[PDB]
Amino acid sequence: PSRTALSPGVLSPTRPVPNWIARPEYVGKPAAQEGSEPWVQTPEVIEKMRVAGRIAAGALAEAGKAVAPGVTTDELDRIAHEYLVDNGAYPSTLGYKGFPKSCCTSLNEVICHGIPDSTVITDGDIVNIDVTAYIGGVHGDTNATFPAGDVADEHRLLVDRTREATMRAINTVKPGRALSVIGRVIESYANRFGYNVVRDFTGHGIGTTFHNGLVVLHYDQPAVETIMQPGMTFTIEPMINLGALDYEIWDDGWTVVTKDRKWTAQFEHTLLVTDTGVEILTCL
Ligand SMILES: O=C(O)c1ccc(-c2ccccc2Cl)o1
Ligand SMILES: O=C(O)c1ccc(-c2ccccc2Cl)o1
Ligand SMILES: [Mn+2]
Ligand SMILES: [Mn+2]
Repeated sequence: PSRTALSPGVLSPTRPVPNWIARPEYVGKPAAQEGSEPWVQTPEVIEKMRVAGRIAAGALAEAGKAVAPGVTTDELDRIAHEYLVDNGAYPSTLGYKGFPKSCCTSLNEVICHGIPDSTVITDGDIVNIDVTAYIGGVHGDTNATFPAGDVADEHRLLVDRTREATMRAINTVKPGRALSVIGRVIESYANRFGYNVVRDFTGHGIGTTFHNGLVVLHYDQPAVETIMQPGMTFTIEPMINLGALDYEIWDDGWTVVTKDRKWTAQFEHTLLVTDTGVEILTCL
């Protein structure tokens, strides 16, 4: 057997960031200034996104190394937060639309936007950690689902196959191809196993802003005409459900859970379209 349905815990105090680490403009505001930015980035922007992406990838891998039964999701946030701040990066989620922590930690039936807190990870859990770094005036965004202890076969396979769906979609990225191929490839692969790809959350353009108005769907919709062009930067980040897509949001206003409490998994990279293919910006 795996654990029972989760419930919310208590948050630790807000974690401080030294003042010399520049804040994104939305910290201390209720909304963000984003959604109308260009989709192709300039070379200077891309070079700063490589640095933000590598720092985000390091924070994700250090917090993912700590996933084990007995560890709290708050402890993963401490690790991610400190890694970012020691690298002179601001954690982009902290204060984004009022989100209270430096990463999102989404176990088991939590689709996304789980809030690090007193929740204890236990054997059989799958733990998505999602971290974004703002440094050099740009963002870098990555997430991965990590197993805790011995995970049941149905949940292990969901994680491995989500990871594979994400990588197969990244390996389609090429100038001249339709953006819609990413969702065609993810949903065709998911559907081989009878999984359902979440539709109401998507990937996005990213650059000087977190969510720049470019939308990357992870389901099949070939009517989108957007073409991948050199210098475009965006995420591929499918959330894949064992059960139905219906979902609810907890009273905290953030945590998104499957209504049937069946488990879900997600992986994410920030990508650059190159002249030949793709470059993953969120690698170690
Ligand atoms: O794009 C992401 O990878 C992501 C993870 C969390 C969020 C997010 C979206 C909307 C409101 C707040 C938050 Cl933290 O966005
Ligand atoms: O373990 C690996 O080698 C592997 C393949 C894909 C990923 C991964 C890591 C971080 C975020 C996204 C993805 Cl797809 O990690
Ligand atoms: Mn993310
Ligand atoms: Mn993202």
